[PDB]
Amino acid sequence: MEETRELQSLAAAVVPSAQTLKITDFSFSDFELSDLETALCTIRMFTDLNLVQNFQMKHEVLCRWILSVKKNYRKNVAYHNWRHAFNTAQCMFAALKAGKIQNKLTDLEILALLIAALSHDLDHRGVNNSYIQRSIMEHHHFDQCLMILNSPGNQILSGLSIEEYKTTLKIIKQAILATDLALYIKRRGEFFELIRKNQFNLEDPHQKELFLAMLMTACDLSAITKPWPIQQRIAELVATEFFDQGKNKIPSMQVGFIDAICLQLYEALTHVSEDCFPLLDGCRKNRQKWQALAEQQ
Ligand SMILES: CCCOc1ccc(S(=O)(=O)N2CCN(C)CC2)cc1-c1nc(CC)cc(=O)[nH]1
Ligand SMILES: [Mg+2]
Ligand SMILES: [Zn+2]
Repeated sequence: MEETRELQSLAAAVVPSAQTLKITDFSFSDFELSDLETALCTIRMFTDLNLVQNFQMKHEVLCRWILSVKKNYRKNVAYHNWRHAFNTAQCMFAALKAGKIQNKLTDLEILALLIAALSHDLDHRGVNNSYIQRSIMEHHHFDQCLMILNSPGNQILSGLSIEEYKTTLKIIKQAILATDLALYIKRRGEFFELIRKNQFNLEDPHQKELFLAMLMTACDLSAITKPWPIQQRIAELVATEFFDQGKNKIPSMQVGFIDAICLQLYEALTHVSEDCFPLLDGCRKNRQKWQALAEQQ
């Protein structure tokens, strides 16, 4: 099988440093990377967050798990595919390291966030696809996540005690549920209102959970923070999924997306951690770019 070959190659490969793979950079891009290379980057993410160590992950199991996750995204979907999931996780890794968020979280929270980031859009069929089995989409994504986590040879949480496991699974679930933008809109007010008054405190369980939710959305949307040539390309992908699947209004829509959803979030995040500023800076630069295009109609 192509996949048995794929596992062997992945399992046998040496994993380059985080620095070599550029995964610490907020401006990271995956366009030039093969599927195998994104798999290596993902291993390095688990490794340098001390997750392989602290939770006793077997190499071939983590490899198998990454390949299962990748396989359960749909290639024919223009934007919501493995590369979007991979990028979300990279942004999580970057925010944890470069953004210095790692120190504010527990190991179990970090484990959950990385798994959630990678898993949060599993089996997405594209924005214009919706079926009736009756945050519905997000429950399906989590279901896929759980299914892969319980599959033979893919159990990367096997090293956790049952108590750690249940705690981790619940964090993973809330984190994936949080990627529902309706949910983010409903909850962000509290977050912003809290930051506004310097009342925001991570030691409070309820606020911790709120922050994990906000962090998920920030990574999820982080293409909007990329260098202009990259953002332009990603916008092209989402435009294809939005309209093609299955006056140019796009620049105006992007400005509206940035204003309504993106700016305040990245603003809020930089307050929590000044080192996350490149996300806010990048988002502001893209607004300027899209706005100018919008002004030319
Ligand atoms: C680039 C072509 C247009 O893209 C958009 C148009 C409108 C809006 S929106 O804020 O008004 N709105 C629409 C209804 N919802 C689903 C919630 C959001 C968002 C985007 C957009 N989304 C993403 C994330 C998938 C990335 C991105 O770059 N742009
Ligand atoms: Mg989603
Ligand atoms: Zn997403």
